[PDB]
Amino acid sequence: KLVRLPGLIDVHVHLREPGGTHKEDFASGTAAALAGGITMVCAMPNTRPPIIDAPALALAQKLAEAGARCDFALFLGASSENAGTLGTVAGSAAGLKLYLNETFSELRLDSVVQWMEHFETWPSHLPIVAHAEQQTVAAVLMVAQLTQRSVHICHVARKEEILLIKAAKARGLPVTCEVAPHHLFLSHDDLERLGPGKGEVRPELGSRQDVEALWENMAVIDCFASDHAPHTLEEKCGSRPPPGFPGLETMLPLLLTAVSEGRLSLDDLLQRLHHNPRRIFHLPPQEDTYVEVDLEHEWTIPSHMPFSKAHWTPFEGQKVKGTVRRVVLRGEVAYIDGQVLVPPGYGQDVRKWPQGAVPQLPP
Amino acid sequence: KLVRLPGLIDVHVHLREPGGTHKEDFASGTAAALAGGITMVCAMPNTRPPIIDAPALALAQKLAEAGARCDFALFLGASSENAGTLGTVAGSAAGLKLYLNETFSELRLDSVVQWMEHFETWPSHLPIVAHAEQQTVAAVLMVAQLTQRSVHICHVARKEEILLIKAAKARGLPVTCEVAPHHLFLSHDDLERLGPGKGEVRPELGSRQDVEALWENMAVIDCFASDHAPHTLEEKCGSRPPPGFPGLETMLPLLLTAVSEGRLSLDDLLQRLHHNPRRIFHLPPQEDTYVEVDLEHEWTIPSHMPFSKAHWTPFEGQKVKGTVRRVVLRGEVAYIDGQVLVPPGYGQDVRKWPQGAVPQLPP
Ligand SMILES: O=C(O)c1[nH]c(=O)[nH]c(=O)c1F
Ligand SMILES: O=C(O)c1[nH]c(=O)[nH]c(=O)c1F
Ligand SMILES: [Zn+2]
Ligand SMILES: [Zn+2]
Ligand SMILES: [Zn+2]
Ligand SMILES: [Zn+2]
Ligand SMILES: [Zn+2]
Ligand SMILES: [Zn+2]
Repeated sequence: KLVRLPGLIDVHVHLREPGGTHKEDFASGTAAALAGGITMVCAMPNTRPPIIDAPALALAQKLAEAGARCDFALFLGASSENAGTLGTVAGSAAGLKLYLNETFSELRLDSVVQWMEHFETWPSHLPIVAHAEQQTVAAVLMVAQLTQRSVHICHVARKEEILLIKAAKARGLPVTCEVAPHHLFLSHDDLERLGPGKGEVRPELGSRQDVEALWENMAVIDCFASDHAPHTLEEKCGSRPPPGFPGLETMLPLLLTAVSEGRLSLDDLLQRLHHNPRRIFHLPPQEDTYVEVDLEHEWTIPSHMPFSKAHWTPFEGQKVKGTVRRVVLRGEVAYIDGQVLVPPGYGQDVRKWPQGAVPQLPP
Repeated sequence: KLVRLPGLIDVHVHLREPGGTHKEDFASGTAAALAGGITMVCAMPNTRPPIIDAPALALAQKLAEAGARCDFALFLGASSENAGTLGTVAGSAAGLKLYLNETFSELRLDSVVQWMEHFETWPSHLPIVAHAEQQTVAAVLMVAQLTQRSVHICHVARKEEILLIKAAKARGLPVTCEVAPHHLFLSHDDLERLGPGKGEVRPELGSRQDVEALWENMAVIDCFASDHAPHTLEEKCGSRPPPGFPGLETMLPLLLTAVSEGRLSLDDLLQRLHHNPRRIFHLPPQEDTYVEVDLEHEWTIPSHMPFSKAHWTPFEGQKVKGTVRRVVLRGEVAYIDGQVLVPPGYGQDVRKWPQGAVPQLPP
């Protein structure tokens, strides 16, 4: 017996196009998404060129429309020059992304005052998400309060961070957050196996106590999102390993295994991969869209999953229970048992759908 | 004609006793204070051993009572073990000091949750001050709001920081701050002259734009405080230079020069070296205490000032106008024209005076 799930949403993926297409592109990354039971993705802006102005967004929209196999929305990225310049295109994006820790020069913000300027100028009804680690979580929460609006914290990875967010929620502050599978299923204990290159990710892998704390505070976690961050094995194993793990094809099987073990319920999972992403990012429903999974099938994660161009996975060797058998997207069979059956270009920009615009008060 | 000033207060000094007495001790540091027109100092807890428990505070109190030539209060320091343990001695301290950036292991806090624990456990009516740079200012402000209390930010050194504090004040948040003379009178432009060892300080010297921003936002600055942080020249010029400048003997002459140039008023100076320190730290008046200064005398800062054991100064070569001529402390001549005339042990712990206890609601 298969279980029918709604179309799942991953609000944090790096699809590398334009400019890093040896690592992934829209066509390969969305194939990976479909194989992982994901029917809608939100793509991050740290491409080359980065999506930090209207022309770069226009290019990205066309590349995505031509290459995506599932539906999508594209983030804009905050820079040190673009506050106050994104108003005309803001509503067409998934949201605004702030890189508040390590990143490349084009997306670096040198001062908290620049964070404030973005919070003040970005339209108040549209999402803002932040890469914010450790004390940076508290700092960006302060900026959000000074500017009287909400913020969403990406990939919470530490006991310190989830407890801070928990305290903020207890005070009624408008903050939401997401957690990535590697911060729930890997830890320092895995670094010996992974090695120093493969093991590089930001936020870094946590201690057993960090992992435990995330599970214990599941009530505080609004969304799961992969932070799919593909790089090739050559890059990961080289002299300057870039941070990041591929994760679209492994996320749902890992979480289904946890459901099967009673670590969280099926509903807990669907709140975090469907309902909460929809409501935080104002993402529209997908008509005639669903995922069929087999919860009984036991398998071992191989050295690489079929679709991502990363061609490696840090979860190699983990035993899982649960598999995606079929995906239907807008009334077409998109995936069955290892075969993707919708072409590049089948996917659409959900922000262009009437039901995908974020509601706002008139001027 | 001399101008009579009230007894000035420096709320941020490192007097190095116990454990670093080759750099300074209570007797030498308070001699330096008196020579700088300061009659009351608040001493930081990063001594060896650090002042992080009741026994260390008891030792420090006796060393200060025996060695101090001016009056004083002693900070307690926050550690990763002492939250919830300082209640019985808290009221006897100047306040609680949090080192939120670089420091030695005993005072290191590894998580924002530890900051929260201190804000929750330290008595709500007593001062908390923080070494908090750049985004750490925003982070500690968030913790203060979550716990519904005030915080004082030490040595604000950057445009970024003073503008964040300005924004917080505009929102009615209970935050105050201090600025050190080196962040008003030195900048990157001075690093060539100082060299990489002498130039080491935390917070680091700022750009011309940082310095300009502090002056332009003088209204945001509640206090001046030296961050007197003495180290010997051997240490500063060695292979592992410790951060810090001596500053007690140079602070007032630098600021008097600025007053003479119309950069701030005499009142602006006295708010920041007398009234605001009193009211933020609940420090008592000193009876029969005053400082006489000569505002006309032009001199050049030498390679070392007479009293601090640091025996060097980063202000060497600067031209100043204004000199301390006489200090009277509690009815005794304490300093005249280069001679200290009160012995070690003349100074008293102001928190033991009836008028020096911080008022609180009964239990
Ligand atoms: O794009 C990436 O590879 C990347 N990888 C990471 O591990 N963290 C990031 O914040 C990121 F932007
Ligand atoms: O004690 C010191 O020397 C010291 N020196 C600095 O330059 N900054 C500090 O925060 C500090 F504690
Ligand atoms: Zn990130
Ligand atoms: Zn995210
Ligand atoms: Zn990411
Ligand atoms: Zn400091
Ligand atoms: Zn201070
Ligand atoms: Zn200090």
